[PDB]
Amino acid sequence: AAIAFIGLGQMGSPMASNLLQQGHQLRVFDVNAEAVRHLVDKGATPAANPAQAAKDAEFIITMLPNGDLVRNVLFGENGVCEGLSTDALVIDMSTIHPLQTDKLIADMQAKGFSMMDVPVGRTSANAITGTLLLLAGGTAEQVERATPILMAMGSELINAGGPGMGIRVKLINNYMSIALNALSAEAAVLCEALNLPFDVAVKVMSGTAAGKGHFTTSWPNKVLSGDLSPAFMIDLAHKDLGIALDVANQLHVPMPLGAASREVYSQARAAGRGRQDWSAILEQVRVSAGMTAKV
Amino acid sequence: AAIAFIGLGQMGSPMASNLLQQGHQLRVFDVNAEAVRHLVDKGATPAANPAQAAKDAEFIITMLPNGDLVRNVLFGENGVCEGLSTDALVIDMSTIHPLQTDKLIADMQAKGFSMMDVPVGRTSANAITGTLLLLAGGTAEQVERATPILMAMGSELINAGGPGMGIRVKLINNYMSIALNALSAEAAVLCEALNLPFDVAVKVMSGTAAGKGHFTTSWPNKVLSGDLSPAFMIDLAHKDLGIALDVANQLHVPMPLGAASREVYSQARAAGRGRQDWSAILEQVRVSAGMTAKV
Amino acid sequence: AAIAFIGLGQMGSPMASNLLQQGHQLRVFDVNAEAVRHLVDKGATPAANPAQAAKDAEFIITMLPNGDLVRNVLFGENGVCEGLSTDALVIDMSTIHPLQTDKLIADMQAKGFSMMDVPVGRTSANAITGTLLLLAGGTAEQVERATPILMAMGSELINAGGPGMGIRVKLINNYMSIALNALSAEAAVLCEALNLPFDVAVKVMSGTAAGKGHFTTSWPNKVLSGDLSPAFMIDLAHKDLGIALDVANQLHVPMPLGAASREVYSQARAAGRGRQDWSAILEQVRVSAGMTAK
Amino acid sequence: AAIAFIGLGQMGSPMASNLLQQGHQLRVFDVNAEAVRHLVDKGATPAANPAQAAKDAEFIITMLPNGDLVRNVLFGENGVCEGLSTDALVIDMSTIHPLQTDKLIADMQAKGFSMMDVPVGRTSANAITGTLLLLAGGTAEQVERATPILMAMGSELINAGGPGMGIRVKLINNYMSIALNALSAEAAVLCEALNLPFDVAVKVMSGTAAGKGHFTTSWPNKVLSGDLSPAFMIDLAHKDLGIALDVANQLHVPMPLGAASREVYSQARAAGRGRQDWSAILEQVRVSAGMTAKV
Repeated sequence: AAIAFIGLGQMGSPMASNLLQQGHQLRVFDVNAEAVRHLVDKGATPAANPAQAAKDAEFIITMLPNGDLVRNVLFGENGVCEGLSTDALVIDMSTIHPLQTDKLIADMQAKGFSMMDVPVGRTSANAITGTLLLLAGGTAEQVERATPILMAMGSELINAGGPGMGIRVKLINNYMSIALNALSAEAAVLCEALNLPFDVAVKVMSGTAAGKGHFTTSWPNKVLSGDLSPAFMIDLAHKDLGIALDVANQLHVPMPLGAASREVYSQARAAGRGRQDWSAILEQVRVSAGMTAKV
Repeated sequence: AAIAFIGLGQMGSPMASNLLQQGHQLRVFDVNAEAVRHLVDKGATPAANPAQAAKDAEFIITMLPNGDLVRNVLFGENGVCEGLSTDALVIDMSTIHPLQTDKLIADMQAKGFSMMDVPVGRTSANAITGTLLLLAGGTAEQVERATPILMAMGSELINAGGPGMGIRVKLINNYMSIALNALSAEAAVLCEALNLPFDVAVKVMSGTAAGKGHFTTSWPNKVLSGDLSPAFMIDLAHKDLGIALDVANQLHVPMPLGAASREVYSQARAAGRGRQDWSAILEQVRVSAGMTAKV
Repeated sequence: AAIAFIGLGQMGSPMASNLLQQGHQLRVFDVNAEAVRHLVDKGATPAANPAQAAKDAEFIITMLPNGDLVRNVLFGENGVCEGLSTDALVIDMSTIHPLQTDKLIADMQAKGFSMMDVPVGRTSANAITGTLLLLAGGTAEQVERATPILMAMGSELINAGGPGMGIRVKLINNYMSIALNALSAEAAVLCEALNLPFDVAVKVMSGTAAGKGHFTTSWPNKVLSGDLSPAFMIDLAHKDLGIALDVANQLHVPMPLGAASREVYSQARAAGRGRQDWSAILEQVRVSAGMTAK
Repeated sequence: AAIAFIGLGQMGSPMASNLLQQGHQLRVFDVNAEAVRHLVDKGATPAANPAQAAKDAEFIITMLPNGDLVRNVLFGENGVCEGLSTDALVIDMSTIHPLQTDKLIADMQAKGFSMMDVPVGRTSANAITGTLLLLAGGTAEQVERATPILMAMGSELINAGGPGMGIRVKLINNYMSIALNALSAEAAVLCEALNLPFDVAVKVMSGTAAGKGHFTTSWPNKVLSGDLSPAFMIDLAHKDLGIALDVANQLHVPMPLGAASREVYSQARAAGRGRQDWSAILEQVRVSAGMTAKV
């Protein structure tokens, strides 16, 4: 197919490279002329701007650092919209604000253009080997049309379930992993301060929610089944957090996420949940967010 | 064997019950006379106080709510120490402050008595079926001697690798799981606010550090190998957290752990780590705790 | 003077109203037709868009909700720049991102136009009576030129000392007051949970840094003089926070700012500051922010 | 008067010294022999233990680091209670847990002894000059009886309004001042990172709640009068916090208290308070603590 590829960064370059290997004709653009030259050496045609990249393209892929740059490439001076056919499909593979993705898709549809969000999981090493995780937003029809192109860049495609759902699931995933890293560090540094070999902690945690997560362990048969009868009471969880923070403060291990988490359990106790299962923290956060209680 | 069991609460009662089933002779004590009566009906001998429970016992188990109650049962009026043989082994299976465990073990050794820490993972349902996770502190010799008794109450034993290491690994495990629950709730409620079905997010997160944890995914070949060359740069992780918090604040989903986590990544960027792998957050927290940089 | 006023919200409407009262000729624009009509009834000339508002104006005031809207009104379709004289002075009185203010001022200077930041302190009640606090950014020349106009809308002018310094001081002020409100609430609710009448706590706190602030009490003769010898050691402050959080957690009073503050003191103790004066927390935060130690 | 003084630390030594200057006869005790020697040189009589210090004393003052040490000095081996007259008055000037103060006062009353809590504000420099703030707990009768003694050590007495109210107001004061210091540092460092001279910020803040506090400015005529009609809406305050956090994160100034504060305003918005006065944050925190809404 005729493809325009805008954004030849650490992810974009290997993604574009895999499309060339699968026999697509690429017109490429990036602000960095050396990055363009590298794709031209692999068989891409250079374009002077996004509009020229888009001219006669069936698929327009953007892979850019943020939503302001995506908007500028699509709607700015010499933007994709100046070169775009109404039969073409724009695929934004960028990680940007989901409400910016919604507004770009709406603004494209107002001009008779089709756009879908397919951000990716895994890092540039996986981009090189075409083993990215494709988080495919867009309509079922758009995902079906894009899939042959997308499978050149990734090895696994997840149906995110609609326009803007790809960037939403990417954002939930990255929010959880990035925050989890800071909490993981607190546990590991407290472990070191207590002179406990980390491998012993990892062995224990690999067998509990500590290492496996709550989503598929503690939650399914309790809060997610509407059952808050306790396996492990909020009062006990709150007590154990207080012990961890007592130790951390005696050993000068700063634990901001632990300190914040205890005040969440304290709010749950103030709301009368002390004898509920620890999975009831999900319902407490829903109520704090103004949502209707499910249990 | 001849066993004393002190503490017949939601965990202790079924633990004591399993020891009776395996043919041990138990002398039991608790402040609740009905809890004692229930074990006496199953063939336990009652004790008037901990000293009487301990008399002629080879193994003395405590399962109590906190370190002050363990100290009072061991060292107080009619305490275990008044009835204890120097050949006997005290096993505290309580979840208490680890520096309190160390001081109890030291105070016992000063009187020529042997004591180890074997707190347990999993909840009272597992206590009933003898499927607790045994977190065995103590010397190699103590863990070897206690193992046949402990396997009556649990189905898996982890050798924590020394006196006080059992209570340490229990505290690290519970700190991590209890705080993780609060973070998991933030991610799940943001997911709901963005109209993304939870199961779709869990399917994606099950394949990344979000669902699998950093301990065995992102950390081993980076920070834990002394390599902070980036797979995923701190600058990008910090930017994505900012987007998550922007969305949460627009949708009034309070995310205190996320908000705290972004200020940790901000401090990492201030310390010059913006171009390092996200696993460098472990080193940042070590430095914040006054530890010497490893990388 | 000939003034354009863009933004007739809860602050903008009474500010524009005070300029009319002091005899200025105003050309007004807002997207809300009722807000424009209210100013027209007081003697303003309506303009169809920002460009037309700016035409023949000596001073162009913007009072808008955020920096994206200020940029759109200045640089967008029918924007101020299409009607602006190089002799005119643009005054943004909005509370927006300070780095956006810097970029707007620079973008205006690149087109030969003059722009200054004069955000305002105090509320719409003060906007009605012309008793706002004027937080005047801009060059000394711009502040001098604007002052006669600004004194129609405010009763007190602070010269913030340069382009972008007005929005900076407004942001520092509001950051501190808005966050302080959340901490004040934690202290007041813990007070109630301990069955202590609030008036007793306020009487005590009015005599200490609790009620008077650290900026002019504990800091000047210690950290701000480069003296970290202790009047009140970080170790003691950290211990007392632990007691407060123990009580709050027993009484189920959630104290997230207190919980966060103890982990800041914990980091100071990790950095070897436990025997330093509590004012050394400022130096700890500077180091955490990557600044050169004092 | 005949006074026993137990605790000759950085605060206790100068407090005892001022009682000597005002012509009282002191029996002093501390485990630190250098501190005792210094007071003996100023005319104090040394005592071997608290019981001997208390013998024939009308007033017994304790100034100790924590509630366990106060309990040990009053009720332990050779404790004050062994030397105490029922006509004497015990004054604990320590900063300890208020529920420990309550239990000490109750335990003393059970033995027919009278005890009040009079902790102090201001630092050791003020202790030297007798210019401490006296935070007088106790009954009206106890405060009246103690006042002549207390005015030797402090220049201002506040009647806290009952037994245990002195330690409560000391804890509220120190909680607020100690946490405020950390918030003050965030504002001052953000100021420096923006290249704004700090003196300009202090001049502005001295005229607003930023420098004067909310307790006597924004609160009295709004939330404390049951009026949540907005002078400054929660929505606007929340927006401005988001701008401050955006700037802090771009300039890598870590602002954990600011980050936490924005999630409190976010919870207020979730509870429907966005168009309420910012003083409604007090009501939000009361509701989060399980208290009945007032307004």
